[PDB]
Amino acid sequence: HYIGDLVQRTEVELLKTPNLGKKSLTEIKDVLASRGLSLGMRLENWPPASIADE
Amino acid sequence: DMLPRENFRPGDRVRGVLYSVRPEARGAQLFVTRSKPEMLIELFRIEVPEIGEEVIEIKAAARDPGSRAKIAVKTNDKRIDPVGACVGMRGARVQAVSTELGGERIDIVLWDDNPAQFVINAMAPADVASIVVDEDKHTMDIAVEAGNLAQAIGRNGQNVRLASQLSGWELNVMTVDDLQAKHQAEAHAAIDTFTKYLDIDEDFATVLVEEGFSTLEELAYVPMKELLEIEGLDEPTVEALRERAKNALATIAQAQEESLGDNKPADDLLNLEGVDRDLAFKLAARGVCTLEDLAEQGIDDLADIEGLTDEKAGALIMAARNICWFGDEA
Amino acid sequence: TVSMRDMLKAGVHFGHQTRYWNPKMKPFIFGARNKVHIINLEKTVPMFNEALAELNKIASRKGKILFVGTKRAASEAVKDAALSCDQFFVNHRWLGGMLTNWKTVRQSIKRLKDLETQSQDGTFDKLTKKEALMRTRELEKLENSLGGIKDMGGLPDALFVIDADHEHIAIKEANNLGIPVFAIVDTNSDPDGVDFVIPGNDDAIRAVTLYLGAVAATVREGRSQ
Amino acid sequence: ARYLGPKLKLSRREGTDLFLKSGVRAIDTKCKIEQAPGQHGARKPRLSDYGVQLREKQKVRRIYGVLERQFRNYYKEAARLKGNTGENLLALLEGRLDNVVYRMGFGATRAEARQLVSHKAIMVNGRVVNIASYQVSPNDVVSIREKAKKQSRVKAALELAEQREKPTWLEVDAGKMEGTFKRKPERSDLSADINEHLIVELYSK
Amino acid sequence: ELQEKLIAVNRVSKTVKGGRIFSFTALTVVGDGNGRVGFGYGKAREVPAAIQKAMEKARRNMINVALNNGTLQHPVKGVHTGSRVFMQPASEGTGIIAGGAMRAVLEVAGVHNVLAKAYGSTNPINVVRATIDGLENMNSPEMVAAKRGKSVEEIL
Repeated sequence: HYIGDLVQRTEVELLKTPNLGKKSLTEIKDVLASRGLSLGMRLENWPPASIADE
Repeated sequence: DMLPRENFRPGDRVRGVLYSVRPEARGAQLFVTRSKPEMLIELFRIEVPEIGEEVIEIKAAARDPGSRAKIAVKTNDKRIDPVGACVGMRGARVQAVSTELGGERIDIVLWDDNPAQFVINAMAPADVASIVVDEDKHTMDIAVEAGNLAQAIGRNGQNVRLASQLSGWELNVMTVDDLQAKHQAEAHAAIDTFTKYLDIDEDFATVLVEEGFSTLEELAYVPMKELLEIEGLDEPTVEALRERAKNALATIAQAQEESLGDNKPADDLLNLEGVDRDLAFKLAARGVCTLEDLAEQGIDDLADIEGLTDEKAGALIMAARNICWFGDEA
Repeated sequence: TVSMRDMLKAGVHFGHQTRYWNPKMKPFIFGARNKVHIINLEKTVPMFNEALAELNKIASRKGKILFVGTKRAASEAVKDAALSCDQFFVNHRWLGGMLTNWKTVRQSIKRLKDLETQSQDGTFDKLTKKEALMRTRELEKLENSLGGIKDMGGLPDALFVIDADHEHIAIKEANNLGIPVFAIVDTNSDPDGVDFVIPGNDDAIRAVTLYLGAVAATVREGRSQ
Repeated sequence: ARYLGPKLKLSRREGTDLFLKSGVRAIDTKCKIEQAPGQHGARKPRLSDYGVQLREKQKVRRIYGVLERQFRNYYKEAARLKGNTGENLLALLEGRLDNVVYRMGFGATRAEARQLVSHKAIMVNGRVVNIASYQVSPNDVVSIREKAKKQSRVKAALELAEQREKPTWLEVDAGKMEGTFKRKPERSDLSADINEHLIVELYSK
Repeated sequence: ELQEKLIAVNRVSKTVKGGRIFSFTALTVVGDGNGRVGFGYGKAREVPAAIQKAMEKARRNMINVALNNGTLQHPVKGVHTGSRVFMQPASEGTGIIAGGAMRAVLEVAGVHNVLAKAYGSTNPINVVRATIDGLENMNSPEMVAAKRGKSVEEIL
C-alpha cells in the first residue's frame, strides 16, 4: 500500500514475479528516474528515524 | 531470517539455531536463523519431558514465525492425552512456547490413525461436517461450515498452509452449502461426456446432454453386473468400449492435429518447459506466437483463457521471462 | 505369497510335544503324530499372509519395525533379516523395560554411541591400558545388547517376534504401549497378548529363516511403495 | 431472626462480593475483600469437601438474608416440587418479596428492601404485604404505596438499580414505582457463580 | 482442560536396622469432565513428590465411560477387593450423592447426578478402583444394540 514497502523490496525480487507487466516495468523505471523510490534500500520494517511515532 | 513483530534492542536474551558458517575477511564469521520450525520443534522438547522420553513423537511441524502455529503430537499406545500431557491443568507448557522467541499462536493439533480423520482432527480449533480427500492429484476439499470457515481459513490461508504442511499432503478449504447442488452438477452438469463414449441417439443425447445422458467414464473397471439389475440387456456394449478405444486413438490423432501440429514455426513457445501443446495453443490464441510474446503478456491478459489459472500463467510468464533474460547462458 | 509346500519343507507344520502344549493353541493345531503336535498349515498360511500384508502396510507409512529373537540358534539370522531391510532388532537378551522404560535406555544408547565415536572417529589412542580395556569391554556389552536399536530414535511402530513364550516380556511391553505385535507362536506358547498370531515352529532353524525372509521382503516392498 | 452485624465481613469470609452494600462505592475500597476476617486472615489453607459445600450454602443464604431453618424449609419445598432441585430452590429464593423489591430497584440493598417491606411501604396487587418471605407469583404487580412514594431513599435505590443490569424476568416503571413479576426466573437469568448443586448435596447428607 | 483431585494421602512405614523409614502414598484421580477417568497411586519420601507421581500415573492409563447426559445409563455394581459399590443413575438436579473417594472419581468423570452407596470396605484406594470398574463395565444403549443385532428403538 505504501511506496516504502516497494523500496523495502529489491527490483530483482519484483522482476521475479509475473504480477508486474512489461509496461509496468517501464512505469517503474519512470518512477525510479526521480530516485525517490526503488533505489535498493533496506528499512527496519516501516519507519525511519525521521518517520518517528510522534 | 529474523522473527515477525518481536522487535527489541541490546540486552535482550534469545536462543537461535546456527548452521551457516560463511568465511569473511580477516577470519571467518557465522550467522543465525532463529525463525524456522526446528527451533520451535525442540522448544516443546525442552519443556514437555514426555517428548524426550519417546512418549509423544512429532509427526510434522507447521508454524508461522510472527503469526499462528500448529504442530503434531501423537502418543504410541500409552493411552495418554496428547495435548493433555503438554497442558493438563492451566497448560503452562503452551503459553510459554507461544511467547518464547516470538509471540506465535501455537495450536497443538493431535493426530488419529485413519487418513480421513488424519485431517478431520487437524481442523482444530474448529469443527468438521465431513471431508473430501482426493487420493490422486494435489487437491483437497475441507467440508465444514461458513461459521468455522473463517477460523479454518484464517487470513492469508495460514491455517490451510499449516494444516496441509502438518498433514504432509495437500489441504484446500471449500463450502458445503451447495452439497445438494454440486452432487447433481457432478452427476448432472459433469454428465456431458457419455455420447462420445457409448454410442447413443440425438433424443437420448438431447434429453441427456444439457442434463447428462448415462454411460460410464471408464466405468467398465467398476462392476457392471449391478447394471444388469436394471432393465434391458447390455451384452454387446463391451465391444462398443473397444470402439471407444478406437475413438481414443482418433482422439490421439486429434491430439496431434491441433493446428496441423502447432504449424511449424515459433518452436520457442512449444519447447517451453511446463507447457503442453494444448496450453501453448491456448496461450498463442491471444495473438502471441513466440516465447517472448508470451513473456510480454501478463497474468491478467492470460487470465482470459479459462484453461490457464493465475498461478499457472504467472509461472509460465516467469519461465518465459527467465528464458528471455538468461538466454545468453545455456 | 509364501507357499504351503515350502513351509512343509522347512518344517513349519512340526510343533512341540503334546505334554508341553497350550490349550489356547487348540484351534491352530491339526493333529498329533508320534506324540508331537502338528500345526494346521491350512489355518496358518492365510494368517501369515495377512500378517505380511499388515507389515507391508506399516512399512509404507514409514513404520519402524523391531525384530526380536533371543533363542541363540536364530540370533545370527534375525540380525541378517533386520539388516537386509535396514530395520532394527534385538538378537540378544531383551532388556527388561526396553520400550516401556525407553527414556532410561535412550541414555544407554547415547552412551554406546559416544563410546563408538571415541573408538572410531577420534583416532586419539593413548589411553591407560586397563582403562582402555574396560572401555572396550563396555562397548562390546553395549553393542551386544543395543546394536540393532541404536538408530531407532523413538519407539517402534510394530514388533515382529520369533517366539511368544520366550519373549513374553517384550510382548507384554508392546501391549502396555499398544505397539502391534507379529509373533510366531508354537503350540506351547500363549497367543493372547499377540495381535497378529502366526502359528508355526519357533525352534527349527530353516523354518525361522523362512519366516524372517518373507517378512523382510514385505518390509522392503512397503519401503519401495 | 436477622443478621445485624458487619456485612462486609461476611463477604470477605465468602471470598466474593455478596452485594450487601449499595454499590455507590466499590467493595475493594471499603474493605480487604480478598483477605478473610479476623486475626488469621492472610493464612488461607485449602478447605475440605464438606467445608466447601458449607461455605457455598452460607454464601447463598447470606446473599438473600435467610436464616437456617427457613433455608432448610425452602430446600425441602424445592425437593418436593417437580424439576431440578437446586434450580427450584433458587427460584423460591428469588420469589421472596424483599428480593423482588431489590431486583426492581426500590431498595439499594436487599436489607433495605426487607426493611421497606416490613414498614408497610410495599403492596402486592394493591394489598399491603408486610412479610419479606412472601413468595411473589407470576403476573403479580408489586408497588410502593402512596405514603412511601415520597421517600428519597427509594429514588436513590432506583438510580442505583439503573446503573446495575436490569433482570429480564421483571418489568419495572420508575415513575409509577410499580413492577410486574412477569415469570419465575430461569437458571440462566441468575448468577453463574452460585453452585446450587453443592448446596443440594449438603442437605442430602 | 483435565481436572485432577487428590483423594487421599497416607503415611506408610518400613522398619529397618536403625528404626522406621517413613514414606507417603498419594491417591489421585483425573478426568476431562466427560467419559475419560483415571486414578493414579504414587509413592515417595515427601508428600508433594508422591502426589506428582500419582498425578503422572493417573494421566496415563485413563479409561472411557459411556455417559447418558450428566448421569449413568443404568444401575451398576462394581467390586474390587473389600470395597463393593452400587451406583444408580439419577434425575438432573439431584447431584452426586456418594461418599468419600467414590465421590471424587465421579466428579472428575463428569457425572453430575448419581445415587451411590459403598458397601463393604471403604478403603479409598480399593473403593475408587471399584468405582472405576463399575463405570467401565457400564454399557450404553447403542453398544447393547450393536451387541444384540438390533436398532436402538427395538431396545428402547
